[PDB]
Amino acid sequence: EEEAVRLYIQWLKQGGPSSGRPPPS
Repeated sequence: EEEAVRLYIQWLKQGGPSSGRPPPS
């Protein structure tokens, strides 16, 4: 369900969008 996105929520939590960082690297 949340998988394949859950990893990427970690990206959201690390300030991805805000910094311009690539999704789960």
